[PDB]
Amino acid sequence: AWTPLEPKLITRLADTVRTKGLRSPITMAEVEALMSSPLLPHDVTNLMRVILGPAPYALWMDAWGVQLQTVIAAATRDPRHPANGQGRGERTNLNRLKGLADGMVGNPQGQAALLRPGELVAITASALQAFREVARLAE
Amino acid sequence: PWADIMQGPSESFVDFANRLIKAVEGSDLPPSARAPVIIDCFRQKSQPDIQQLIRTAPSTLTTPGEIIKYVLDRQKTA
Amino acid sequence: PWADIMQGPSESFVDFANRLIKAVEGSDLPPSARAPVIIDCFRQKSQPDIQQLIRTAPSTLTTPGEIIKYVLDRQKTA
Amino acid sequence: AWTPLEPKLITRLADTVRTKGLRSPITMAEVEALMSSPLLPHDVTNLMRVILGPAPYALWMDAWGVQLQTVIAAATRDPRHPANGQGRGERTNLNRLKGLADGMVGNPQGQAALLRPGELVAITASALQAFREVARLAEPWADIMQGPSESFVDFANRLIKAVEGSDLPPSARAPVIIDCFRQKSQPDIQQLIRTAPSTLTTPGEIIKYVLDRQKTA
Amino acid sequence: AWTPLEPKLITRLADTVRTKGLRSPITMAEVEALMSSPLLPHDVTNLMRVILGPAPYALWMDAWGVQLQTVIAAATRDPRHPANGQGRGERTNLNRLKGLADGMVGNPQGQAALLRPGELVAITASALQAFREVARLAE
Amino acid sequence: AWTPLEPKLITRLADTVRTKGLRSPITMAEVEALMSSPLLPHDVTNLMRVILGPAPYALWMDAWGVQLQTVIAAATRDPRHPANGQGRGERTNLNRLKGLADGMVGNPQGQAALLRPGELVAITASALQAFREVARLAEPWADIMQGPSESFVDFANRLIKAVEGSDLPPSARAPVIIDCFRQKSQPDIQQLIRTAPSTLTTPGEIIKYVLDRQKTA
Amino acid sequence: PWADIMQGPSESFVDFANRLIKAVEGSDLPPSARAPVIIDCFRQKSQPDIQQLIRTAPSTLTTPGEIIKYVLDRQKTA
Amino acid sequence: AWTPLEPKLITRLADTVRTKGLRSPITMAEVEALMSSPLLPHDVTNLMRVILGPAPYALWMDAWGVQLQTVIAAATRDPRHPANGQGRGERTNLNRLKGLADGMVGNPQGQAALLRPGELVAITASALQAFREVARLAE
Amino acid sequence: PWADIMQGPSESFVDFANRLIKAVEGSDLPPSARAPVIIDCFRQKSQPDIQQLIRTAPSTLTTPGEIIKYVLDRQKTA
Amino acid sequence: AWTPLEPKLITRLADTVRTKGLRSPITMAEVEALMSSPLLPHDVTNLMRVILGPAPYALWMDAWGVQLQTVIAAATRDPRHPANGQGRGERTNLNRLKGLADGMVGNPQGQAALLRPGELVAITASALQAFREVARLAE
Repeated sequence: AWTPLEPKLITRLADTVRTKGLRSPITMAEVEALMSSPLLPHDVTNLMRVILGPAPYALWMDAWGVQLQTVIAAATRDPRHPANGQGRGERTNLNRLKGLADGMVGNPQGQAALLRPGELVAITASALQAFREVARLAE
Repeated sequence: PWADIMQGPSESFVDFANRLIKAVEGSDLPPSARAPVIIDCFRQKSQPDIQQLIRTAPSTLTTPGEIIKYVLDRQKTA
Repeated sequence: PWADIMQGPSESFVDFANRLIKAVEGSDLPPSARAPVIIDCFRQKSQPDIQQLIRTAPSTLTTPGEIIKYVLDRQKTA
Repeated sequence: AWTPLEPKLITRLADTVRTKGLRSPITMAEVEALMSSPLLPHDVTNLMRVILGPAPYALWMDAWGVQLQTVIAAATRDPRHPANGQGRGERTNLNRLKGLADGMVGNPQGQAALLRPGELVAITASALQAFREVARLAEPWADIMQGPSESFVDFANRLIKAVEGSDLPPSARAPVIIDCFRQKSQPDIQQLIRTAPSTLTTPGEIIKYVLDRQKTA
Repeated sequence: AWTPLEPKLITRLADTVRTKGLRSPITMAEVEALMSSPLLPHDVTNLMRVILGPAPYALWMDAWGVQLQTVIAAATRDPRHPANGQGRGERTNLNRLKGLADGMVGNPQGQAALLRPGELVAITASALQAFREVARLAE
Repeated sequence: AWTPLEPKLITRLADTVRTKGLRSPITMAEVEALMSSPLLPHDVTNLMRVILGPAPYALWMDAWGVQLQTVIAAATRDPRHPANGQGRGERTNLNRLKGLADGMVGNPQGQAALLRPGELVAITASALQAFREVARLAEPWADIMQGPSESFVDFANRLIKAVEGSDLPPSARAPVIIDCFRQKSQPDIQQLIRTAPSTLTTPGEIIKYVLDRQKTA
Repeated sequence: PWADIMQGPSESFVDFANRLIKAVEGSDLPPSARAPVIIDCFRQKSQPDIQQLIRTAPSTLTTPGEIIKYVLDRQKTA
Repeated sequence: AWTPLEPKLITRLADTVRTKGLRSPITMAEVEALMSSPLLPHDVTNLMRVILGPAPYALWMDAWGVQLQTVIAAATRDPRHPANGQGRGERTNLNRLKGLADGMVGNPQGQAALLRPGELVAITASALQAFREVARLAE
Repeated sequence: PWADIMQGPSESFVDFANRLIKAVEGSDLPPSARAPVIIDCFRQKSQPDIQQLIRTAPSTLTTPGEIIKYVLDRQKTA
Repeated sequence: AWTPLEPKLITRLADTVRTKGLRSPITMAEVEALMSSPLLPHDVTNLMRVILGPAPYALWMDAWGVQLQTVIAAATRDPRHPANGQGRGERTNLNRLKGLADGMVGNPQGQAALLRPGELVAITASALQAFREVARLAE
């Protein structure tokens, strides 16, 4: 069952990003805090939509896609990925990682249903690395 | 109005990009016409130093995020 | 001292690169830290004409040899 | 059956050659137009007599003879020439090409009777090449500088004109035009081309770059 | 059989380009008029040699080459090009499009012999787009 | 068994590069001399480390890598490379060419053990081409004029030097040198070349003619 | 009159050749006597610079067209 | 196997040519000395590039070509040339003499592989005669 | 003495040729060595105008009579 | 039987050539006079040796050879030459015309023996034309 993040925590994090900036160690610590439980693509996408401005959000979408593509290359380079399965029918496509696959587009409940925990942690680590890249790039 | 947005002589590029993307996405354009308009406004606005910086791009930039990343990399620190 | 090396107003770029690479390789840095330091010293030293020449590089230069080749190609003949 | 070319077209072509000259691309296009159907030696000879002056006509007769001789050497080097035949009795002599053979001297009807279509097209191509040679001969790139007040498109036009209308091989024009853009074209544009973050490997690309980043004045 | 364009029409078009410029709608209409029948590379090349100055002609050669290269990329991306054939032996090289192939260099008759109608219309559309680019660039 | 190059020869070559430069024909001849026997990656790497400065050494490492990559592309394009073998297990990776493979890093003896003679000659030719590129890069023909007081042999020397040490293709140097003799080389020699009863089709012939008929002064 | 035609001090050579060939072909000479007369008039008229240029011809010129080509090649550009 | 000439001898010969000139009997003796073993086209070409200035080098290239052409005329006038063979497949073209043939351009090892000793001695004698001509011509 | 014969500054060429052929044929040379000597004396004597006239001969002159004919044809009338 | 020309007439003709020159109509008339009877190659050769200087004599030898070669070309182009015969064994070689054939070298008696009257008149006309050429060339 999907539970959304508190809008109070999200508002506090957005104001933190607004006053301290993207690169301060306190901001990265707060992001790591709100990045503790494995989030669904819907959660991370809406979170970055709210806390980041338009141009940093575009940059972050780009960087997140690139990092997820590196993850999928490593996944096709190793059939023992915690997102993959043993047979070929469990291979994870980027539509399933970005939340674009069938039964997931716009629906967080179905998303949480079909996604694997390894998928969730890989998406989360990818999003964190992308946030780091964009923060280092913006300023 | 998006078509009246210019990058000021003293304004940074991320502020200009934020303002432009805001005004373009919060307008009456169809959703499928925002990215090309944002790109072509980056190219024709964004005072001639950044205009020439985008023009002389050895790679082809086909997304506002890629243009923003390229300009932020190769911008004249000042 | 490598961190005190500047490209003189009248000095050519190959002499500056020779002096800098000499002082960086004949110093107390680890072997795995010489190339990034040489690159970042090319970018911040090497008086602002060459600084802007390296900044506006449509390609990403990730090696001192590549930076030297690029600068030697596009340098202002004078 | 032989049909003469219209004297109206010939008069228009003669006035074109008179005003534009021998080497203009419009003149060469007009000549190619009036050189569309395979002409008999009589037709081409009278055409060049009318459109060309006396001295260019002498030069053209010389060049046409030389080109026809090269054609006849290639013909004796290959018995499968569209002007030749399979047996030795169809070998084509220069008297038959220049219209000097028996039954052809001064008579265009007999000419059209005995001549082959391959003969006609070979004569026509030879005459066209001879016209090109004489035009290039009848009327210096390394002395061209961009004046202090001259714009860059005028300088580029003048330089490309003088380089393409010269004695260089076709495969040596682009590098020469580039290296002349770089060393001529007074030091402001020289430094503008030198500090090009991209590598420009074509005169068109150099022209586009310079027109973009030029100092508006 | 190859028939050349009238030098009278070409002279009128050249004077139109000389007085009105490259970008006027009347000039583009006149070019579209003289671009009605599919032209051989020889025809378009001589036409642009006559109507355009030296520097616009260089620019136009560049642009025409680029557009023809895009066409050849689309052709290798689809074996059903009206310039291509079904087998691999009918694949169209840029030497055949620019008129540089064997049996075509300098000879318009042989050109008209070996060229396809799809080849002709593709060359013509490419030349028109290149003219538009150069006209937008010159002024 | 690996034998090192003499440090005496290397010291002499280093001083040659120091005094004559990288591009002199004597320096290239000396490099060809010390590039006679097929060298191991260790040998060539240390040789270029000693004879070249830091920045030319960086440039040379870049160029050597690029040329070796072209070689490996040709090798994967032909399974009959003298460095390759017949089966897929003998395919040569760039780690084996640059000396980075297993059992070779820092050890010249093991290097000489595992390397093939075809590998050695390919590495050597690649290094020579890279040296040529860097030498041409480390150190304008269309701006050369014959001074009012300068002799003609000095002008010809300067012009041929600047034309051959430039970015032109090899097949475009002679026509450019001729056409620069004709348009530069102040109008007395210009008219002397123009009024040549014979056709001069080579820079040497033009130089001989001008030296014969020049105005002694 | 063909025998009164001289190349003026300022006249070019192609104009002189045109005028001379016109006056010789539009005259009372037989057809078989025009080429030798045109050649010998090129040699004796055509002011002494071109006279010496034709005289010192390493090849033998036996046609008005060949003489015109040779002179146009080796003429003093001025 | 190809062995290059010593750059020390070449430097000494270059300084000899620089001080004594091209025509002194000591210079011709030194050239005959360094012209003792049959040289490959690469060797003689680089030697003349180093010891001669630019204009004498152009003159020498011309003269060497002319002398090699005379040699090839004598070779087609006699099938028993030490450079030729008995059959027609061993006839020696100027591309093989000037080092321009296939497998020889820029590569001295392949040059030494395919060349005949008669070819080498003919090239060497031709180069010596060309040097004599240019020396007699320069001063 | 044949090897001391020079063409004077004011002397014509036929007189010089007569004098030279006389002195060469009335000397101690073998009969098979007179023609080459006469040719090589025409080339090196015969003051530099005629020297250059013989040098720039598009054809190869291999006989004293042919050289005399060529020089008489293309000589500078004065 | 061979009879030599009078040295008195030859001396008078030589002085005529010395005072009037080679091209005067009186000189050509005198030469035509002494060219009346068909002369043997010996006679014409000695006559031109005496009346002409060294350089005109060289020119005349050249021109005489060329004209005799034209005559021999016309002779091989027509087997009915008054110098030729009907069979192939009477074909006249240039050694027989110039007096170089066997039994003729230096001997005027044998010359007069073996030569034909057509041969004599052809040699004489050739020598006259050569004299005209050289006279037109000398001045």
